[PDB]
Amino acid sequence: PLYSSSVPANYSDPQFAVAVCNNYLHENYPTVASYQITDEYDAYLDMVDGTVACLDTATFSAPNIRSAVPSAMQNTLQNVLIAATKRNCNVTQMRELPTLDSATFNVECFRKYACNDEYWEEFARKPIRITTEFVTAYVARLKGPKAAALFAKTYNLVPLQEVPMDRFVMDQVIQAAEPLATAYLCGIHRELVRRLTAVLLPNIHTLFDMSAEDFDAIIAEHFKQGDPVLETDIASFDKSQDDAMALTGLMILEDLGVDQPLLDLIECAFGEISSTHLPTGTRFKFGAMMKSGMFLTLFVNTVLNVVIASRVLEERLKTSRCAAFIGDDNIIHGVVSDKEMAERCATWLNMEVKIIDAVIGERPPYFCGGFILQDSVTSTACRVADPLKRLFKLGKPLPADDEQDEDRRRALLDETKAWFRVGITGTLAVAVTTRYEVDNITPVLLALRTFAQSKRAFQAIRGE
Ligand SMILES: [Mg+2]
Repeated sequence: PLYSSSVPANYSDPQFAVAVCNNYLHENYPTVASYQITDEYDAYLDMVDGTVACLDTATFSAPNIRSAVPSAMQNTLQNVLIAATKRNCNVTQMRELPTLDSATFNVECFRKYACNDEYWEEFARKPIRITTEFVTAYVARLKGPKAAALFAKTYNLVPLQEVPMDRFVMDQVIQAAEPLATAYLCGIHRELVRRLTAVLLPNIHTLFDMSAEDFDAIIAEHFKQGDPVLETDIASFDKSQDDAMALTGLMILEDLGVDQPLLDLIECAFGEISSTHLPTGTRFKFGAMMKSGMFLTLFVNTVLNVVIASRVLEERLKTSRCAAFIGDDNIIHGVVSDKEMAERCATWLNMEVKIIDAVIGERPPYFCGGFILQDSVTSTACRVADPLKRLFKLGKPLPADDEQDEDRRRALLDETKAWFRVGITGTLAVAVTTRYEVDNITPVLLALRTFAQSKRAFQAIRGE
């Protein structure tokens, strides 16, 4: 090997190197984004036990749906912003027209089979704008009612008036108004959840604001013994290899009121935390700007989940008694796959999305790391967390944290209460054996309940 002479050069101060690295990642967002963003997402999802339990905002959107399946998030928001730049510029159609035709057809299927047409005109003439009242109530929910008074008087906020954009973005960049920007983008997610709920048909449910019991009420009413349940597994399908998926989410976001001034605010805010790469610290800071992007990513992922179901199922989704969506997980009641349905899923995404047929009682439907089982005493269907996935998750080595250990124990205590319902334990062990081809899980249910009983017993999981 013949190498040319290597002569390196450096800056006079390490702080100049820190700023250069942060400025580079800031200047090249959203073209590239560090995988530490999605890695911080995964660390937060795994900590709070799944997507539905990842609701800890000041104002959201009785425990939540807790899943032990490890998270593998992808920066869907970054790809949406990339599609916004390729659309604002690049008027030259470099075969982005077939991407445009595909995304247009996706929005067509989404509207035809999953939506009403009542609110599209209102959202077009009234884009999403966050008012002074929300951002003041947002800070009041965190730092007290008085700190919200200083919040409004510091940034000169007028009551019952939309927060002017010139207060936190100019020349863009967040101009030292970090708590105002974070407050604004928390209201965008709240309005996006409210507006999506308004357009979706009543038989189509998104699990943003839904407790475990409130979701069980929907399951108990619509899911009976012998009822077929369809499932579209999209977890293995990467959205980045479809520019139409990112363009589809962008169009639906725009259809909901995310106009160009809003996208510029979103791209500017999330290009700023990409400039918080260095210094790293010892652990993820788990900030509110990080959470806002996770929820926006989760929102777009959930919408694209409904889109995929709308195009594949067509009228079968519209006539379904009950269809639930959150993240990439979904169940659709009373639909059995056919040849024309499996073909549409094949010629569209190849063999990247599968169709799973399940029945209440014999082939247990799976949803958010849990089984849809029917109680053998009340004959009412419900969702029961996967005990095998919980056992796998409990093997993760963790540093000592007495507060988080109590949260993990109380979360396991709640899961064991559902496992030992006298009408659940039998059919649960049948479901685990049916799904995983393993031996009877009941002795593990016994052992897991031992750990959850007391704080002293939970210590045996970590040991000494
Ligand atoms: Mg549109």
